[PDB]
Amino acid sequence: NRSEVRGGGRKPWRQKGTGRARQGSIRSPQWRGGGVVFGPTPRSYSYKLPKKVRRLAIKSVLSSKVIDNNIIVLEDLTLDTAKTKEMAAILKGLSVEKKALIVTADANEAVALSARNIPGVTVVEANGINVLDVVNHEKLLITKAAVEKVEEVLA
Amino acid sequence: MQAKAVARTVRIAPRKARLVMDLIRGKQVGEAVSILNLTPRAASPIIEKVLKSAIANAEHNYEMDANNLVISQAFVDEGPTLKRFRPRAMGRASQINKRTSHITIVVSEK
Amino acid sequence: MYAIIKTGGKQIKVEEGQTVYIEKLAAEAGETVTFEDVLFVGGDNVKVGNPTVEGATVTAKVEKQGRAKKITVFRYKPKKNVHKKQGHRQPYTKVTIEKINA
Amino acid sequence: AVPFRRTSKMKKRLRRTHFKLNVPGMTECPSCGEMKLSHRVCKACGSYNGKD
Amino acid sequence: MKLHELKPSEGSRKTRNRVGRGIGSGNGKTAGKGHKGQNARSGGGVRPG
Amino acid sequence: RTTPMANASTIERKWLVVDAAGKTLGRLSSEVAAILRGKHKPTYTPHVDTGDHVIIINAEKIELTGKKLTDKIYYRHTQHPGGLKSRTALEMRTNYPEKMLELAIKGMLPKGSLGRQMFKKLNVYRGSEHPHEAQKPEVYELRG
Amino acid sequence: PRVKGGTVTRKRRKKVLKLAKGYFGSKHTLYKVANQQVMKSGNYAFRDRRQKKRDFRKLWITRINAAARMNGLSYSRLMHGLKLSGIEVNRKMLADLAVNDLTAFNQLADAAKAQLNK
RNA sequence: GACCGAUAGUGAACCAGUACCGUGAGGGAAAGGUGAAAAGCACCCCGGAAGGGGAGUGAAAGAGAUCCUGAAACCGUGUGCCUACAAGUAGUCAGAGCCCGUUAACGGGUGAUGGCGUGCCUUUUGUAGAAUGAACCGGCGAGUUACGAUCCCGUGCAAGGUU
RNA sequence: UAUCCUUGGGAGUCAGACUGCGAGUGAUAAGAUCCGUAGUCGAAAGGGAAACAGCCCAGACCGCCAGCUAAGGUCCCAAAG
RNA sequence: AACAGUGGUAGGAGAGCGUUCUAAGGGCUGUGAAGCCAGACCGGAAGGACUGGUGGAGCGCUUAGAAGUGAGAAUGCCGGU
Ligand SMILES: [K+]
Ligand SMILES: [K+]
Ligand SMILES: [K+]
Ligand SMILES: [K+]
Ligand SMILES: [K+]
Ligand SMILES: [Mg+2]
Ligand SMILES: [Mg+2]
Ligand SMILES: [Mg+2]
Ligand SMILES: [Mg+2]
Ligand SMILES: [Mg+2]
Ligand SMILES: [Mg+2]
Ligand SMILES: [Mg+2]
Ligand SMILES: [Mg+2]
Ligand SMILES: [Mg+2]
Ligand SMILES: [Mg+2]
Ligand SMILES: [Mg+2]
Ligand SMILES: [Mg+2]
Ligand SMILES: [Mg+2]
Ligand SMILES: [Mg+2]
Ligand SMILES: [Mg+2]
Ligand SMILES: [Mg+2]
Ligand SMILES: [Zn+2]
Repeated sequence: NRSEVRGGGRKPWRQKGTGRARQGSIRSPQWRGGGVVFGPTPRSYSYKLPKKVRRLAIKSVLSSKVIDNNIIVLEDLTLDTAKTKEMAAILKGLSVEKKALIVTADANEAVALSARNIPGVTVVEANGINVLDVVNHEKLLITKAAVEKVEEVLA
Repeated sequence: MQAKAVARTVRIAPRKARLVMDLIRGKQVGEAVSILNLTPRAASPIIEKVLKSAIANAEHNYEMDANNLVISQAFVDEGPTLKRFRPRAMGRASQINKRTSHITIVVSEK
Repeated sequence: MYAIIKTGGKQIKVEEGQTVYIEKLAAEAGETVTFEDVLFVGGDNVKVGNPTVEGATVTAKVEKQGRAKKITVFRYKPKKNVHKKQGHRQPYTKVTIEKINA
Repeated sequence: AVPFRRTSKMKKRLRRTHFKLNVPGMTECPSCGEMKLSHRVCKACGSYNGKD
Repeated sequence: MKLHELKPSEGSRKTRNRVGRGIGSGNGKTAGKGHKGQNARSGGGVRPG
Repeated sequence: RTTPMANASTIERKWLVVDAAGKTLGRLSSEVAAILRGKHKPTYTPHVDTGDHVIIINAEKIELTGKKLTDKIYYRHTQHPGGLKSRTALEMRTNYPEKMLELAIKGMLPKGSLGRQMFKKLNVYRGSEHPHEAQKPEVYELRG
Repeated sequence: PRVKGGTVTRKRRKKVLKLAKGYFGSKHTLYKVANQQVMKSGNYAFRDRRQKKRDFRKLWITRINAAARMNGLSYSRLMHGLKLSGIEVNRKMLADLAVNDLTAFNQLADAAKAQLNK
């Protein structure tokens, strides 16, 4: 703003007599180079919904997955070694074409590394599931162990 | 078939150059030269050199006959201005425009 | 032979084969329209309606249902910050006069 | 006094009609064939009244 | 719901009013503050009560 | 749309003679002005000169009622200070009969370009004879 | 995010200048005077679309009167005669007859004349 | 980075706290873009040179050094219509004639002549106003954000609601 | 005939002008000044009063080369005796 | 469908156009993007297309979101003329 712009202290010219418009500073907002009137200032955009609305949101989104037959439940998901080739083969086996969210019960290092590099394939712990992730990814590959952990919290 | 010559950014005000350009526009090239030689204006020699350049281009690059040529187009466009400042009374300064011209001559057979 | 017929809110002098633009009729392109309100018949045998010529009619063919060239209505009031801009395209029915049944 | 209103492009052009040059009063020099100004000695060949 | 087919609940959101953006908006020029006097000035108006 | 408009191609102009003898200045003038403007023609068109040529004879014999002969004053100003000149109706009719008739009619015509053009079709003459034999002018009687 | 002036300003002003084609001097060249004239033309065009309907009626009446007086009737009496005879031909059509088919007009005029002499 | 993109963003994208201004403290700018690659126009012609016209390079020179794009003001050249008896807020409605041929439309350009008609804005009881503001064009230039209060609306739960 | 009242959210307004009528101040002056009362203007374009915010007629959503009227008019300008 | 209504300053209320950025879908583009320049096209308005010329690499569309979001006036600032 006009206070922060370099310079601009003195009055550009005397108030009367010159025939110019009266001015107070060369950094007034109507001057080229001058301060901005209003404009962006650093602020946070975050706000919080009531807990029950949070739970209702995530439940709504999960139940919607079930209505569209985009919920794939696995007996378990265990990779022998971190290998993107292995993970890509698994997804093709399950007919996973577009994006997919993989939800494991606990931190599964082998799965996280195998899926990290594939575009549109996200890996998440049961704790980490969230509305935006589920809505964004078309398919939801959750493990049986992970389903119970999610149910444990929400139910 | 046209032959063109251009003197760009000649230090001569376009208004002044145009006064002379109007004398030769449309004239036969032989007559035009005699009009420039006998018109006592600053632009005359400048425009004459451009006209002679055009004639040379017509003769050399296009094998046209210099005696059959006519000035089919002749105009002066404004070039960039050199801006200068003359000191006046009471500390005031006044602008001076040292104007330039783009002088173009196109000759062709009649 | 020509006739003066009232159609729209207006009167038109018509001859057979003439193409006339009139106010929009409830009629599809190609359909045959009849004008029952004939006020006057000219040419050789001159019928004068009072107000209409009894029994006379003019049949004609709907050529096109269209809208006229657009006019932009713009009105303002000086010094009172009052502007109003409004487009208009008046519907019309293009008709070709087939027969004047006097 | 200062201009009360700017001059239009039309009024400017109408004024400058008479602001014109004339073609010079030329006549061929019968000696050398160059064009000189009538009644002036020929610059090119130096001739006048048929004398150099 | 789809990220490309989001719809807010009807009447849950309204567009802000931007004053001083031309005559046709209805808050052009004086931006709703009438003409002159203390109430029309920037940071104008008297203290509460 | 449809309303036909006269134009220079369509117009045919008659020549009419009007005898001023015994006629009232203003009442003759108003009817002559109608003829000059073409109001008597069903093809009258406002932006074209559709009127006929009028010849006025015996201008010197125009009449005025009341005391207008002595009291009606024709003013003009020369655009010089105190340059207001005047003439009585008597003097005008005696010495400028054509001017008197022309003034009355010119005042009753439109004032702009076409109105001045219409006036060019008027011809006012002092005596009973006019030089326009060749135009074959018809006698025109005033309609009251 | 910052919104630059961009191309919106030039587009809007060009539209107005295009509407000002054929205006004298600056009025077809400079936006402000062009904009004023285009606005002024709007008011004039509205006014004259309503004046058109008076000018043509005025023209028709003048023509009918001329043609009527060729049948020894003033316009006043002719129109009264037609009303008494129940003739609903309007002045646009009467004027058309007067100009294009004078014999037809005389027939209507004679009808009026009959009613007046009654 | 739901920050700026060369009048923006640092005063300073560039030899900027420089140039310039001031005795001094101090104030304080303007100014980015050839091409992928200099392959940066050998040679010829006019010219003292500048600047051109060819020829070559290149995809392009109408990319040739203030070298991407190149708007408006403004300045010109050519001409389809009109213009030297005319009183003009310059247009609008009517309208021949002449000249064109489109996003194909009850088309385009010009406009003899007729009717009507005293700019825009601000401020005023009232302004064409001889009251104020604007030479013109372009860009920039003014109810925003934070935190509280209250009301309407939407949603969740409800004698509970919420961290 | 279709307004009215309560509650709540947001205002702007506190320079008014003239015309008719009833009064004051003035000189039974003022386009003066101050009230009452109605209207128009303000914030109202159109028609008439030559031009003419306030007077007469009358309230513009928009198109029409249709018709009937208001005030005011109908010899010419300029529609209509 | 019927009926009725639709002048407007201060001001209140509603519905929209357009600009920059983000998300998600779906596209366009060296067979030529944005910008610029024309045109006699389209919509009730803000406005939107189509075609051709220039340009030489980025840009729309749909839904939603966020704003340095719209200029003709400030003896406005700067540049050009
Ligand atoms: K006030
Ligand atoms: K730039
Ligand atoms: K400006
Ligand atoms: K007011
Ligand atoms: K192209
Ligand atoms: Mg400071
Ligand atoms: Mg000194
Ligand atoms: Mg308002
Ligand atoms: Mg103010
Ligand atoms: Mg801007
Ligand atoms: Mg900067
Ligand atoms: Mg490039
Ligand atoms: Mg005052
Ligand atoms: Mg003031
Ligand atoms: Mg001034
Ligand atoms: Mg008073
Ligand atoms: Mg007013
Ligand atoms: Mg109304
Ligand atoms: Mg009547
Ligand atoms: Mg009359
Ligand atoms: Mg802004
Ligand atoms: Zn010699």
